[PDB]
Amino acid sequence: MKIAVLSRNPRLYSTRRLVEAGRERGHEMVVIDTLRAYMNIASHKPQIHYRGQPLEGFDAVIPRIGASVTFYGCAVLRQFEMMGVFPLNESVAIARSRDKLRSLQLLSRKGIGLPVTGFAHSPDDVPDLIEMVGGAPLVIKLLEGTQGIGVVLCETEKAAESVLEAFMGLKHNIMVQEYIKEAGGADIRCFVVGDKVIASMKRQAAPGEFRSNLHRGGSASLIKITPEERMTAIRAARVMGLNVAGVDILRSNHGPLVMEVNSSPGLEGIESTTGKDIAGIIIQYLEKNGGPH
Amino acid sequence: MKIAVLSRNPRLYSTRRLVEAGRERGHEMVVIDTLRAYMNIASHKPQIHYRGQPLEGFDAVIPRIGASVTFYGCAVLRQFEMMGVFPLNESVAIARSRDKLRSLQLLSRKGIGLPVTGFAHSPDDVPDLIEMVGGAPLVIKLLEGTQGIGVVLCETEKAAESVLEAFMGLKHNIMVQEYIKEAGGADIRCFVVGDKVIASMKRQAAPGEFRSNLHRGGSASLIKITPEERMTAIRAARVMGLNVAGVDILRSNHGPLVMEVNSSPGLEGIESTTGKDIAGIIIQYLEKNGGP
Amino acid sequence: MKIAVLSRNPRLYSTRRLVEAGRERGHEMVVIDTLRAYMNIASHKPQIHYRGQPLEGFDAVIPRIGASVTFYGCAVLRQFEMMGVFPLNESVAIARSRDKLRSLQLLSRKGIGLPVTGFAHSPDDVPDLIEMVGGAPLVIKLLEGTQGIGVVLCETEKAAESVLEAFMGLKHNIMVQEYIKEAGGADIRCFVVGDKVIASMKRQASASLIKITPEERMTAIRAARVMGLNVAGVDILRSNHGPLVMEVNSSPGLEGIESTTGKDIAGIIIQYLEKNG
Amino acid sequence: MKIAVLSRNPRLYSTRRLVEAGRERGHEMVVIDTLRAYMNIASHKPQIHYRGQPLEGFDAVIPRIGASVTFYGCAVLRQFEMMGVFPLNESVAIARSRDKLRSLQLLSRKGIGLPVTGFAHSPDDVPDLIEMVGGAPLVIKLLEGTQGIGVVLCETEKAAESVLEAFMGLKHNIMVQEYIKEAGGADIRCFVVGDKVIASMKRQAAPGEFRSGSASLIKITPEERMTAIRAARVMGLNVAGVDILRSNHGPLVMEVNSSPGLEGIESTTGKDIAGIIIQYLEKN
Amino acid sequence: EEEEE
Amino acid sequence: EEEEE
Amino acid sequence: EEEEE
Repeated sequence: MKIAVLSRNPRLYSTRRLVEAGRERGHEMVVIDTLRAYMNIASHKPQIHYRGQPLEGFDAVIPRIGASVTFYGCAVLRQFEMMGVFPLNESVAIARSRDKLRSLQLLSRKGIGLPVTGFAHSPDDVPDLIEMVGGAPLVIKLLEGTQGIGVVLCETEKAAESVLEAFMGLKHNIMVQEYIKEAGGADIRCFVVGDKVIASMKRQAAPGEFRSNLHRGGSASLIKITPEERMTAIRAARVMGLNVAGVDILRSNHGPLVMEVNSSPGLEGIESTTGKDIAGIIIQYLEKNGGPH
Repeated sequence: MKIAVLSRNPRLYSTRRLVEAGRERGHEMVVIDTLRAYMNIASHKPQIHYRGQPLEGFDAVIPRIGASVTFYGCAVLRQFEMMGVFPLNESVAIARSRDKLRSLQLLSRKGIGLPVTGFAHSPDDVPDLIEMVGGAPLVIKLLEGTQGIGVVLCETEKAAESVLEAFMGLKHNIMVQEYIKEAGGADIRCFVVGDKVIASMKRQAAPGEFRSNLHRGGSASLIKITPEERMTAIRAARVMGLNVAGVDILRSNHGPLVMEVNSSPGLEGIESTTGKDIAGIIIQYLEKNGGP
Repeated sequence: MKIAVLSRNPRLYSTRRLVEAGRERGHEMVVIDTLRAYMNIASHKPQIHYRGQPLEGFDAVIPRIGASVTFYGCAVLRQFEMMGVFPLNESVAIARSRDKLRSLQLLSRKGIGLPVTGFAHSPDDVPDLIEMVGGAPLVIKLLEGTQGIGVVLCETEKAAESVLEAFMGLKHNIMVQEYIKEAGGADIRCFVVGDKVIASMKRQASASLIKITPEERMTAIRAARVMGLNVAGVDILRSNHGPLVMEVNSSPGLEGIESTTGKDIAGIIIQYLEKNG
Repeated sequence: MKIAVLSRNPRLYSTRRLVEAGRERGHEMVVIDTLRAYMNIASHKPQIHYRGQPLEGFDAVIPRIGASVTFYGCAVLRQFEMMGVFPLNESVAIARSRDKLRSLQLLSRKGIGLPVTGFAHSPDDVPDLIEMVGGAPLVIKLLEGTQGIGVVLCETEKAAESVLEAFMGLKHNIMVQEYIKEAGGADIRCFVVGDKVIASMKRQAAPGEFRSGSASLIKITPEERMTAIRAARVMGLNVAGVDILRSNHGPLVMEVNSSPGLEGIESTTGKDIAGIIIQYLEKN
Repeated sequence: EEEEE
Repeated sequence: EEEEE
Repeated sequence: EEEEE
């Protein structure tokens, strides 16, 4: 196959690995800087130009579209789709998953387990908002369109009041979530490909730090997920309309809660912890669904 | 019916008129400032709160969501939808129509008449992009997410080259379109409700200015639209998944070209020119589709 | 006199009233939309163009420059100054007063009464910062360049810690102030013209008449003179350690102060221009 | 001496070199991350805290304040000044030089050579603006507060019309300058320290690109030397990078930078510029 | 303006 | 709102 | 290209 990788940086671990895995398996892997693609949007002979030349003979495309360029990245991916190129993940599904407000409302509507969650912009009654979502402690996220701007743990009512009053001056969208203390600072990352969790890991936040990013100084380990967690991860991806997704899960007293559904999950954390060829499994998915058949 | 109007300003002509028309016809009309609504998205206890109290007993909602607040406005509308309230226009359709790049690609795919159009962000070969869309003169539109920032006539290849070089590294999305000179600064606004154009007007830009917004100080007049324009306006709305839409059309030498499909069209221009109760017709649509 | 009013909106109460007062007193009053003025700086003779024509024969200019357009507004005012036009308030003084951090450091250096105040951006020791300003309760003000973005009461140490942790990495400048609870949500607006408080009002969270102390009067006048402003709104809190200056505004509103006192403030401003231009 | 360097990154060439040069010459050099300094504002015993402790016994401070943090950086520098610490460049001078509109108006008023220059935001008559500054070709700069956002060469009247119409929708401040074509894409960077040009280089833009690309040694004219020194003195700066174009109307100042880079000038001239800056602090 | 497009 | 602070 | 220009 000839496979396009929409990535702004070919040196990134995940882009390098996808290119490496594709080439091991006899594919022509071409990294396309999403923002340097330009297009005529005619239906009748649809083309994408790149550095003065048309892009031709592509069988599939792997979108690694950064959140800051979701609109333009989805336009380039949509064009590939209109030209009959097989997308690892569909443009409509990536756009949907990058709208955090829409994602939560959809998962909620489909009975996927979520933390109690509230939305606000300029509420007149902050105490009412805090009460609605079950009070402190709660996690407050600032959203600007398709991007997360900030995250704070507010341990007390007065801390939540102050953070919300502070953030109301930024005219951003505000997410309020119950803090799941019973998880003890651990979460499960499930790597979903088709109707399967192909790999998972436990991320433990350092004592104090509530954020369990390896970027935020937290440790990772192997984990055996429950059949319910496995089904939840697969359902969350299918509900979002994604073939490949990172799903983050908290073990709560009300069962598994989905924290995040990522359309463009990192490979570094999951590969170094499990030792699995995740890049390879993704290439295999394209062979079985997008290639000669 | 009890009808919510999602509008940031209840003094705006269109919001006032929708409230007026609703009340004439025996409905309880409540203007909700979209940004002052806050919500619990819990499936076992879904709520919309507003000024310390829950919102209950709404039959329908009229979204008047400004482009700058599309994400939050669509979240408030989506919540109303999940709670069984009938939306004049669906959240998914409003979101789709506000993504100008996605809108054009969809209208193109469905064979709706469009100006020859290109997209770019940081193109390495600007002359190739300019050639692709048929060369100068062309119009350059600057997009930041769900908002149009500018519209610029480039009369020459070198003017197009300069605008594109300037905007490269300003992190805007760029639309390049053939200039429809033959329109002579006029466009047609078709007001679509269900499968019908219920009203239309010609907007003429002041001599010199090519951009023809009544907002930008241009004059308006009656127009008899062609059967092709009528069908194009209706199809554009249906393709976008909108029940109520303003469709802006340019009369080109290759027939009518769709410029804009607006999910929240103004009533002032169209009502003062046609004399028609547009607000009333919208309320009637809600009665026939959302109420007793 | 021919007097320019740099205002983006001629329908605003303060701009309307300045135009009205000027015309009552036989002056030619012209409202110039600050952002629609364009200028040649380099060349043989300084000029300002507006709607295709040069601006000529202006004796004085009243700057009503909004905080969001401080840099461009000060460039237009500076150009008027270079052309020999008398400014109600000087460009350097307006720029200085719009830099809240610089304003506080100057007022502090000159012994003007201030709330105990701290500055931070990305402090490594938040508890140390909170202790420095006398601990909770304290007020946190968020600044982005020449604009105040929010003002927040943090009643507890943990609320102050959470706001500061939230704003760390959001690239705002942070002011931390002792909470003046004893003011009971009231402040004094003193309208200063030359070396005089010409009018004052109490604002409660509604407005009312107030008799200011000789110390408040002197503080308001000194704050304006220290900032280098001939016309200024000075906001004062009545604290247990005397009057504290909260704000020195180079472009104070007339609506609140005029409707409460009944005084021709616009007229007094025009009078100031007559006596000094 | 004990010398503070206000720099957000101690690994940067210029900050590393200033630290290196200071230590060679027996000074205690401390890199202070400008944004991690926090302060009490009070005239009696004024102090700056950093990582839980007060900053004490500083003789001088070298401000390397990035343009994005001008307001906060100038507040930290102003505090050092109030505590009697000697600033390489004064806070008022750095603030002044970062306001491009104010800088040009001051240099113009003091008879420093400048390109013909216009300012606009929302002009109603774009053709009039273009005519005022001598028509195309002209260079159009976008400013947001204390930061330059974008730079465009407009070769024709119609290109200038289109760029100005485009940028008028961004609600930023607009600079229009005559294009100095006769410079052939070259400019002179003069490194000024205490009323002397201590080093200079010619920067040549790559063929096509008009924005400076390769560097070389240059012998500056006495008029260029005087222009660079006067521009710095007018701005009130002891240390400044001054960029000059050789025009048909003599040397024109393009830029006065309060925090000039050392990498370009040092690698081209081979001079210990960091050392000369340290020497300036020793003498003053 | 924005809601009346 | 702004020119009357 | 901020504190090194």
